[PDB]
Amino acid sequence: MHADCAKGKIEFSKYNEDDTFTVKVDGKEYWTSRWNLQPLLQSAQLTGMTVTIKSSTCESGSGFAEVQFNNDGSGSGSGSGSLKTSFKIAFIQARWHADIVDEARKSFVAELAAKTGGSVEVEIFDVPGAYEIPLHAKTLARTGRYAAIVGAAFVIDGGIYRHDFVATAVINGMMQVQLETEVPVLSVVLTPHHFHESKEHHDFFHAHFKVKGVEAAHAALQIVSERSRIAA
Amino acid sequence: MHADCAKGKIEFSKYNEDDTFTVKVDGKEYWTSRWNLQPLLQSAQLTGMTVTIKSSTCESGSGFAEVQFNNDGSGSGSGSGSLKTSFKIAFIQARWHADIVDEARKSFVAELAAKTGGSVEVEIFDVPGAYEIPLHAKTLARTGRYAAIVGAAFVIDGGIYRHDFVATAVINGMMQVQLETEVPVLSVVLTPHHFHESKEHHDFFHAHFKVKGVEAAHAALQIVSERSRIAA
Amino acid sequence: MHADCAKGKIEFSKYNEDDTFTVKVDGKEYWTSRWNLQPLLQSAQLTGMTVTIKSSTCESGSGFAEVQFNNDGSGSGSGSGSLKTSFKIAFIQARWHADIVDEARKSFVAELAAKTGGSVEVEIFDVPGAYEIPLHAKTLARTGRYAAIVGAAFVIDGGIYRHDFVATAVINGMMQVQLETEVPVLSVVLTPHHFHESKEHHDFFHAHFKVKGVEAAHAALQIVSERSRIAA
Amino acid sequence: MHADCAKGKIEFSKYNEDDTFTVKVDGKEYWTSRWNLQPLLQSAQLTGMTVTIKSSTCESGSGFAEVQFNNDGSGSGSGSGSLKTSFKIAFIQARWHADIVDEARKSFVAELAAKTGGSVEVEIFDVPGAYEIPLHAKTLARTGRYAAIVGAAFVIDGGIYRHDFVATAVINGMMQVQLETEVPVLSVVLTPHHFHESKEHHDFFHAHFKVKGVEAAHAALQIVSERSRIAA
Amino acid sequence: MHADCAKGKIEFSKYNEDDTFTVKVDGKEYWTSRWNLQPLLQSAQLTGMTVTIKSSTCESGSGFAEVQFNNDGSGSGSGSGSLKTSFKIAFIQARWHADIVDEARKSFVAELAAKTGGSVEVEIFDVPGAYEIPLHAKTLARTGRYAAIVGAAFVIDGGIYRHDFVATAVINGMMQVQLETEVPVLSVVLTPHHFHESKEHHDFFHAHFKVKGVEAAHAALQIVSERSRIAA
Repeated sequence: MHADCAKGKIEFSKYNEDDTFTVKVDGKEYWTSRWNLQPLLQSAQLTGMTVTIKSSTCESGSGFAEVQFNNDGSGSGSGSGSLKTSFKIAFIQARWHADIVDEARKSFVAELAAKTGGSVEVEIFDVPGAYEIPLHAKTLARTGRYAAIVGAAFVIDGGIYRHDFVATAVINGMMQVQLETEVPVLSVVLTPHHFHESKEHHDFFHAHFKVKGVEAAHAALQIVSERSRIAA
Repeated sequence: MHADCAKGKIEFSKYNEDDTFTVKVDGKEYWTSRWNLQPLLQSAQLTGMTVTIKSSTCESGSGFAEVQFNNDGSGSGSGSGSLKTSFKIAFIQARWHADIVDEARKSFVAELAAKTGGSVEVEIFDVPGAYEIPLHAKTLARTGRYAAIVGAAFVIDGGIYRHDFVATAVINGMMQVQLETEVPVLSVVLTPHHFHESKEHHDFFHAHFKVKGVEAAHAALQIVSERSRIAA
Repeated sequence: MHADCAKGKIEFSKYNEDDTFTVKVDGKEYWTSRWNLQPLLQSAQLTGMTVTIKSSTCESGSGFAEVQFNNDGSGSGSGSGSLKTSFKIAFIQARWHADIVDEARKSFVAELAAKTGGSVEVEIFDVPGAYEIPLHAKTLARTGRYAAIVGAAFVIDGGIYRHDFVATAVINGMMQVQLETEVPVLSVVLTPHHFHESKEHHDFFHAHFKVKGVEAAHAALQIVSERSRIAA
Repeated sequence: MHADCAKGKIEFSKYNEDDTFTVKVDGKEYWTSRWNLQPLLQSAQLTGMTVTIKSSTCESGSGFAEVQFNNDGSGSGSGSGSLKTSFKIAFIQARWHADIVDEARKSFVAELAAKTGGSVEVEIFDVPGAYEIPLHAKTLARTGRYAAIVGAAFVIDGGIYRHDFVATAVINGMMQVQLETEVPVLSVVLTPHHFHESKEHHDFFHAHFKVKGVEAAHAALQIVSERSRIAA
Repeated sequence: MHADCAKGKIEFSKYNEDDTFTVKVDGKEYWTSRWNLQPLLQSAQLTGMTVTIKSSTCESGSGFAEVQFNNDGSGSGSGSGSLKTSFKIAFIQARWHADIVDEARKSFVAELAAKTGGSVEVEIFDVPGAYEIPLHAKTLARTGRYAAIVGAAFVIDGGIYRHDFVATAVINGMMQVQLETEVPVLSVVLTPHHFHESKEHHDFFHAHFKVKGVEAAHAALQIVSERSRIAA
C-alpha cells in the first residue's frame, strides 16, 4: 500500500504562477503540476473533504501525483460512533441546582464503571443553564469521538416567571440535534410538578435523581449496543 | 446490458501515478486510464452514487472503460418501499411498561398473519424508551427495505415529573422523520388521561392495547396499498 | 422548431467504452459521440434534469447532437398549478368518523360543481386517519397536477387517551408541507370542544360539516384565483 | 462600460447541431460558438442565475462572446429590500371578521401617509383566512420589491371547535417564513380571551384594532430603518 | 509570502471578448487570460467564497495568474467568534416596557465592565418588540464579529389578547437561530405569572431584572469561555 505522506483536510490551496497547485495537508505543504488535478483539488477543498497526499518524497514542498479519496473525504464526518465495546459518552450538565445534577452524574458514572469496568469513558462538560445544552450537544456530536450524549438539568418553576417555554425549547432542540447529527442524545432534563424548597422536596429529589442516573446509564448502554447491532 | 463485473458504491477512489483512477466497487478494485472518466468518477464518488462496472475482464485490478448510471446511482436511496403484496414492516417498541406494548405487538403480528398469511413479514426492534424512537425510525427508513414503520410506547404521567414534553417531542419527531424519508410511520404511542397503577387500569389497558394493535395493523395495510396505488 | 424525438427524464445513462453517454429519454435509448456532451449529460442526470433528444433520426439507438434545457429541466417540478379556470383539487379524507367527513366532501363537491360547472375537477383520496394526511399531501403536491389540496378529518377526544398531540402534529405538518411544496393546503380537520356520542352531537355535526364543506370550497376557489393573479 | 443587449434569466438553453449554444435572455435568443462558454452557460442555467448577453450586435440570433456574472446572478434574489426612504409594504389581511381588520388596515395606511407623506407605498392583498397568510407572505417575500410584510387577522374561538391549533400554526409559520426569506414580517394576528358577539365586544374591538394599526405602522417603520442601518 | 494585491469576495465577474476573465476583488478589478482559471473563478463566484488576487502588479486592470483559496473562501463565514479574552457581545433589547429592560441592560454592562475591565465590549441594538428579535439575532450572527448574542424583552399578558403564542414563537425561533448559525444566544425574555400594573409589580420587577442582568452576564462569560475551551 502506498506511503501516506500526510492525511487530512486541505488547510489552504495556493495556485502558484508556475502552473503548480500547492495544497497544505496535515500541516505539510504539497504542490502538483498536473493540470487535471487542479480542478479536482479545488472541488476537494470546497467540498470539505480530506485528501491524502502520496509521493515518493514526503518532505515539505515536494511534488506529488498520487492521491486517494475514500468517500468524499472525512471533513466534519467520521463521527456517529467510535467503536463497539470501547467508546465514549459526553455528559453535559447544567450548573443551576448543581446539588442534584451532581447526584445524577455520580450515579451515572458509578453504574457505568460497575458494569463496563473501564470499557466506557465519560467526559463531563459544564454549562451555565438548561438553555445552553442543545448547541453544546450539537458541537460535541459533529466533532465525532462520541457514541452517545447525555444532557442533565433540573428545570424549576420559581413562582415568578413561567418555565415551560424553556423546557419545551430544550427538549425539542435536543431531539432536533439528535436527528440532525445521527448521534443518540438521552434526556435527563426533568421538570417536577411542584418544588417549593421546603427541604422535603430537597431531600426527595436527591435520591430520585440518584435513581434516574442509573436508569439513564442502562438506557445509554442498551441503545448504543442496539444501534451498533442494526448497522451490520 | 454489458457484463456487470460489480455494482455498488465506490468504496475508495485512488488515482495512481500512472494516470489510472482505481475505484473499488462491490469489494472489487477497478481502474481506468481514461482522462474523461476521472472527473466523472470523482463526481460519482462525491455525490454518493453507485456505479456499475462493465468490462470483458471482471478480475481484480482489471481495467474498464464502460459504466452505466441509472439515476444518480443508488447510495442511501432505493428505499421508500420494497414490493407490492410482498414487503416488510419494522415494529419499534419501547421497553417501558413492556407488559402492554407486548399485547399490542402480539395483536399486530397475529392480525397481519391472519390476513396476509405470510405476504408481510414483521421485524421487531427494541428500544429503551419513547424518546429513542424517532432516530431508530429514521435509520430504518433510510436503510430501505421497509414500506412502513410502526412505533409503540406507553407514556405515563408518574405523578412526580411532567410527561407532556417528551410525548410532544416524540410525536413531532416521528412526523418529521416520516416527512423527511417519505416512508409512512404509524403512531401507537398513547398517553392515557389517568393511570394510578391500581390493577383496574392495568387490567383495562391490556385489552385496549390488544384492540389498538389490530387497528394499527389494518391502518398499515391500507396505507401501504394506497401509497402503492397512487404512485402508478 | 426542431423535432422532439423524445422528451423526459433520463431513465438510465450508459457511458460505454465507446465514450458515448447512451441515454434513455421517454422510453427511447439515444447515444451521442460528443465528448463535451458527456459531462453535460451526467450533470443533467445527477441534477434530475429532463432533456429533449433532438436528431434527424428519432428511432432507438440513433445518434444525436442537439438538446435543449429550458430551465433546469422538469424533474419533480412543473407543479404548484395546472392552468387558470381549469385545474384540479385533491380531497384527502380520513376514514375515522366517515359519516361526517362524507357530508363535508359532498358539500364541497356540490358547491364546486354549482359555481364552476365542470371547470374544476375534484379527486378523492382515502386515508386511514388524520396522522396520515401530511405525507399524502406532500406526495400529491410534489407530483404536480394540482393547484390546491384539501384535507378533512374529525379528531375526537375519546375519553381514554389524550388527542391534542396528534392534532397539533397534523396541523403543523400540513403547514410545513404547504410551505415546502408551494401548493396551498386548506385545513378542514376540526377538533370539537365536546363530543360524547349522544346522537345530539351526531345530529349537530352532520349539518355543521355540511356548512364547513361549502366554506372550504369558497376559500379554495378564492385562494387559487388570488395566487394565480399575483404571479403575473 | 459594455452595452447590455439583454439582461435576465436564461429562458431556455438550446445546443444546436452546429456547435452553438443558443440561450434566450430577457426575451431575446442569443447563441455562442465558444466551447468553454457552453459548460459555463449550463452551470448558470442550472444555478438559477441571470446573465447579461453582451455583443456588438444586439439583434435576435446574433452571436456573442462577452457575458458578466455579478454575484451568482439575480434569479429569485435581489429581494430583502427595495431602497432606503422609498420602499413598499405588503399588507395581507384575512376576510374572516372583515369589519375589524378593515379598521386596522385603515389606521395603518393613514398613519403611514401621515408620517412618510408618500415615501412609503402600501399594497393590499386579500386572503380567505388566517391559515393562508404564511404562504402568501413567503411568495411576496421571495418576489422581492418589499422591505416588510404585515399580516392581519382576527382568530376567534367560536365555541364549537378549538382555535389554538390554527393560531399556533400561523404564528410559527410566519416566524419561519421571516427567518427563511430574511424579510421582516410583523404580526397583527390577535386572539382575544373572550368574544361572544354581544355588540359590546364588537364596539370595543373596532377601536382596539384602530389603535393596533398605528402601533404596527410605527413598529414597521422603525424596524425597516434599523435593519437598513445595521447593514452598512 | 506572496503579496496580497486584494483580498475579498468577487464583486463582479466579466468575461471580456479577448479571452480574459475580469474579476473585481476588494474594490479592485483584475483580469486573467488563463483558460483553466475561468471555470475556477466561476465556481469561486457561485460558491460565495473570497479569493485573493496575487500578481507582481497590484494596480487596477492588471493581469494576474496566482490566487489562493484557504478553505472555500470566507464569504458569510469567519463568524462564530472573534478572539479569546477579547470579543464582542450584541445586546438586542425590545422597546416595549423599556423601563425594565433598561435596568437589565445596565446591570449586564456594569457587571461586564467590573469583571473584564474593557476586555469585552457590548453593543446595544434596539428593536420594536419581542417578535423582531430572532431575525435581528440571525443577521448579527451571520455577519460575524460576535461571540455571543443576548436578547432581552418583557412579554406581558395585557388582559385582552393571549400572549403565549408570541412568547413560544420567540423562544423557539431564538433557539433555531442559535442552532443554525452556531453562535450562542442567551435568553433574557421573561414572562411573569401576573402583572396588573399596580406599581407593586412595577417596583418588584425593576430589582428582579437588575438581578437577571448580572445572572445573564455571568452565564454569557462562562459559555463563551467553555466553547472556546472545547474547540482546541
